[PDB]
Amino acid sequence: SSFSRAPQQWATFARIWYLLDGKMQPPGKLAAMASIRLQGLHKPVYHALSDCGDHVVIM
Amino acid sequence: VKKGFRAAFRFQKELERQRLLRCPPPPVRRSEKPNWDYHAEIQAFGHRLQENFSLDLLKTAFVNSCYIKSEEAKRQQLGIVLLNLKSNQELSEQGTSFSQTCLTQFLEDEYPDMPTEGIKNLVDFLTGEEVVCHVARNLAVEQLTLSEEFPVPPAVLQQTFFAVIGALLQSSGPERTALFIRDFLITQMTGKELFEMWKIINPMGLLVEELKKRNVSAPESRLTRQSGGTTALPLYFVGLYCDKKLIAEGPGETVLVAEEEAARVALRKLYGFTENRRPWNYSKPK
Amino acid sequence: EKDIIKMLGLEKAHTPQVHKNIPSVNAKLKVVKHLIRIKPLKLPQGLPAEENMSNTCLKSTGELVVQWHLKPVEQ
Amino acid sequence: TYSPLPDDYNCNVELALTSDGRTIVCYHPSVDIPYEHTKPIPRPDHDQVLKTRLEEKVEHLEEGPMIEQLSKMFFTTKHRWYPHGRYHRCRKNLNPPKDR
Amino acid sequence: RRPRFVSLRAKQNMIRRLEIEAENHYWLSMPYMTREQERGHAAVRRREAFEAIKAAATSKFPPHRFIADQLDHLNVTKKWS
Amino acid sequence: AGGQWRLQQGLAANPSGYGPLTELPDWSYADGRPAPPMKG
Amino acid sequence: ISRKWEKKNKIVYPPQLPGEPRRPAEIYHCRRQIKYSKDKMWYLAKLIRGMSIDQALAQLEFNDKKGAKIIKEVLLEAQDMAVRDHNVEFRSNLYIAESTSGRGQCLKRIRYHGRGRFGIMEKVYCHYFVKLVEGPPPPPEPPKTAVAHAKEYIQQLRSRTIVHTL
Amino acid sequence: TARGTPSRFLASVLHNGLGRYVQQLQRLSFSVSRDGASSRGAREFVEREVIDFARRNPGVVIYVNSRPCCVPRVVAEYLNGAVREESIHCKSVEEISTLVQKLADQSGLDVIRIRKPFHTDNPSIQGQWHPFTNKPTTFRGLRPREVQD
Amino acid sequence: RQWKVTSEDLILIGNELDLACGERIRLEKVLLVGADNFTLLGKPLLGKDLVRVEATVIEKTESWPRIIMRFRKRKNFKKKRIVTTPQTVLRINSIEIAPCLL
Amino acid sequence: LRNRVTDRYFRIQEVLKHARHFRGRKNRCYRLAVRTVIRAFVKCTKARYLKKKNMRTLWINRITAASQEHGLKYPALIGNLVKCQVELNRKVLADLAIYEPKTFKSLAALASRRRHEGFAAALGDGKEPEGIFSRVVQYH
Ligand SMILES: [Mg+2]
Repeated sequence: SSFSRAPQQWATFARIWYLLDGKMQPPGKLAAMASIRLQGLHKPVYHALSDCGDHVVIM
Repeated sequence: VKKGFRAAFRFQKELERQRLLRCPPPPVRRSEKPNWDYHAEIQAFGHRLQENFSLDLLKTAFVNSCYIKSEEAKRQQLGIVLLNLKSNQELSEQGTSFSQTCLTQFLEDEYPDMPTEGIKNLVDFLTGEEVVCHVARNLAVEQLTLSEEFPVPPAVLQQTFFAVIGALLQSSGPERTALFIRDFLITQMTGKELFEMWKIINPMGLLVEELKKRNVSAPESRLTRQSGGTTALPLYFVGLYCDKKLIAEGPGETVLVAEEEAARVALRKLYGFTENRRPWNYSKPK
Repeated sequence: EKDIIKMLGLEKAHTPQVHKNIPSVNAKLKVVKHLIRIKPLKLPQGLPAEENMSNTCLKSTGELVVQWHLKPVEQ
Repeated sequence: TYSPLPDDYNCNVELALTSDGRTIVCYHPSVDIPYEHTKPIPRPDHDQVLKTRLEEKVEHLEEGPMIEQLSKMFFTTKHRWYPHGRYHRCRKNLNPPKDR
Repeated sequence: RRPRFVSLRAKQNMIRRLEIEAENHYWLSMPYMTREQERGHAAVRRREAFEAIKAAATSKFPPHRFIADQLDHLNVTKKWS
Repeated sequence: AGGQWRLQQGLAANPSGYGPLTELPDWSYADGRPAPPMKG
Repeated sequence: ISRKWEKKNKIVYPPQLPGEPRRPAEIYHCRRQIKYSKDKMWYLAKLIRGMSIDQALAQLEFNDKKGAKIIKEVLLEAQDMAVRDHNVEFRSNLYIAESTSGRGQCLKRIRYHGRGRFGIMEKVYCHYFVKLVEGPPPPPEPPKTAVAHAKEYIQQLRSRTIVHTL
Repeated sequence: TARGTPSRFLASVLHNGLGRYVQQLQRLSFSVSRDGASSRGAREFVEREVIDFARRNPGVVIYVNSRPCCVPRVVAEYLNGAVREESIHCKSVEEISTLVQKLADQSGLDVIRIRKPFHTDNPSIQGQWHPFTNKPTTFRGLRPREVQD
Repeated sequence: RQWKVTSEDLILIGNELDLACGERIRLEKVLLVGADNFTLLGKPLLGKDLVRVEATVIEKTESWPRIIMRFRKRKNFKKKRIVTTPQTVLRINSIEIAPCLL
Repeated sequence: LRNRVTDRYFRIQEVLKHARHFRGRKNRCYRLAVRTVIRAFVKCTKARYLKKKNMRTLWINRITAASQEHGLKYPALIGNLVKCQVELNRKVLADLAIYEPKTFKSLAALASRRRHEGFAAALGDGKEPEGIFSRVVQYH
């Protein structure tokens, strides 16, 4: 992507805030999709030893 | 007291190793160590690099002015015949001048869009004190160098290295020497970015001047991506738009840094120094 | 049942072995039929010849081809 | 009009097959962000006699309050902010290998 | 004992095994030759194979002892002049 | 993955069994001389 | 036995060049076979570690432990030894560089118990080692601040790479 | 082990083999004994093998020093400066001939665990993945549930 | 093994190729070749007249010692073995393709 | 003749050197270190099987992550790339999902396009011809 070494690393391991609307939504389905974002399972660069989790906001 | 000698002998060698760890001896030149032949090690030097060096030219490449002055001082103390050795000053200038004129030619053909100053810095990088000395110490250049102080100063090591090329210049000619520079100095910028070797200040101020020569309107900086702006870990993707056309996009922790990185992204594309550029062709010339 | 597997040369699993369709051989197969897979041998090009010994190949369908060229069909 | 995937976010995938059918060709040019989908950067952020000299605002904080501030500004727990003993501080490699 | 229950794939695995064995019963119902035709059709090869076993079994003997091997041990003290 | 499908296509369930992926020589000289056959 | 600490005052360094900086003075001193526990001596040795020469004496002068007087006597003669033999200008320009206690050669006696039982008690001895360095005591390390914590945490997230891949 | 030993990433010296191949072996020193069964195999290597071996590797300077010793040794020095010393005490000529050949191929780097069986300085050509790679852009770049003007 | 390689990179092979160091070879099996804008797929392999991958042998050396130990409690069962498998290092020199799609 | 062991120091230094990085008395006492170095080596031998198991499971999760970004599931991607005669292992696909996002999207489209062809064939009764990407190259 022709980025410099530091910004390229920073962008890949960045934290992204996600929003969920809990109105008329089962808690488990809300929890299932929030769990993967918290663990970082939605990223191809996911690894347990790397703190690649994201922020989940549920209203 | 247990009778035996093998265990006691083996224990003595182990103690010496520990003593060496506690008190490491000062480094000494490879010549002073046993199993050294000045005439033999310099002949294998050509065969190792697969070149037809000339012994008379190659021997004068490792001789330094500091060594000559120090050697004369030793004989004066002992009252000791005259030495006709020639320094590498004449050869180093020939090697240095040819190397820059050959490196400039290679880069000006691979990257025709790069300005003269940009190519000038890259030649100043490959011929730099760090790159040249790193290559020299892995080609047995420091071992064969006749210096006054050990370890050889990096300034002295750089000057001796171009003397070896200078000797190769007369020995095999410029066509064969051009392969020597390509296979040892060009290979020193494989996984390195453009600005990692050509360090600049204010890339945005340099990006504007490049678009003025090409009659391109000034880019506009706008936020394309954003995450965690209010927190301590923000991410911004600032995009440069020339006439409402995206030319580059760069990330950063803050908007000013992300703006700066976007300019560096644009400059690489203008000079053709992107990461996706085709690798240098090391195949034999046709 | 362990002995009969050794008799038939079926020690290693997932390794094809050819036997004759005769009552004596089938008698041993009727005892360990729950441990083996029985498939008839197919010969689209016929029995292998002396010039085809180095070019034979058994496919999973039971067909023993005598010309294993490793090349896509031009058709 | 048919498209296996929406060609809006990453690139334009164009699947194709060769005449002999022995090679699958994929042409995927990169898509650029439109000018209308961006936001302008927020560049902006008297009778004075005495110059506003640089005044230090380094407030003293104990072990307790300092960690709670750190654990909230980084959304972490208190445990990672405590120091470690000499045994763990000496096992760490100060010259680790580097790749790329 | 703790009860154990059969899941969906457990039945599918058992049915898959049953399909293979039902096909094995088919191929064993069509002998190429009968009992009378088969008899004695391999007596020559079977007899010859066992005679090879006897040959290897009755050929067991100590290996030949050479005089070159004994004299080669004098080389352990070989040195330069 | 895909073992049952390959059997219906006349191929091996394991792609390493037989075919151009496995049977063909893995390398050859730059000049063009064929490589010696692999041990497998 | 080992007596290497006394020989550390006999090493003579080569003369310094005019451009070379001033070399601080090092004084090694010790007292052997002190009738005191090496464990209890450590607390007195731990206390004065890093203190100035005069500050250490003040803390030991009003301490109730027996070894406090012994340590002070060692510091007094080491301060005298520094000026007299180690060429130290100001006797107050010293600080405790190294100060620890070592186990000494201990005797064994029999301690009587009831029911004809007995135990083996040891008359414990210990050593004291002290090193003095000319110059003011080094400033203590300031406690780590939140700015340093933030700088460390961010640097941790900048050094992480994609593992188990290309 | 792995935990108890150091490790390094796969690499070469000055990118050997990129433009031209340079043999990393630089020097071989043999210490054999005229008398002694320990060097019987080593002396036979010097009589017939070292002369032919030196032809194949012209860039390697070979020293054969004959001195009294109980354990013959061979010292190998490489261009990067690493020195590897091995003992040929009581070995056949076949073992010594194959052992010297292995020392010729090595690059001199330490024989420890290698973390990756591959190494590339340009692992990405289409752009390394970032979380915004597969996210569509919205009109005016508005945030979720954000009202403008 | 399938290697996602590009130009001027290194690969480590866990067996001997019986090739002298410095010899240049060609890798016949290529399953996928990609560029910045276009991508070609083999079914399952590309033709040899379409993609040419060439590598160079740069080092032949043995592996670091591997510990192979087995233990069984209360049986006096214990044995340790050390193995050093041979290894080979190849450097990909160039990857060029030919316009033979049509 | 009376024989006594003179090199017993070296017989224990070859076991204590493998315990230098441990914690507690079991890094310098031979009686304790010998029972710990054995388990350290036993685990080292058995860990070679779990490393291969963990690497593949890591690849499966990483592939599944990139499949959802393109609206695909792991069974749909791996299962349908085989039917296109594209034999790519998990290691390459996971590396493609990280460093070659545009190439992985093309493979996602190919799996998605081939997935739809099978649905069309399941609706028909064989009269309709096979899909363009459903043709199988035969090797003889
Ligand atoms: Mg009594």
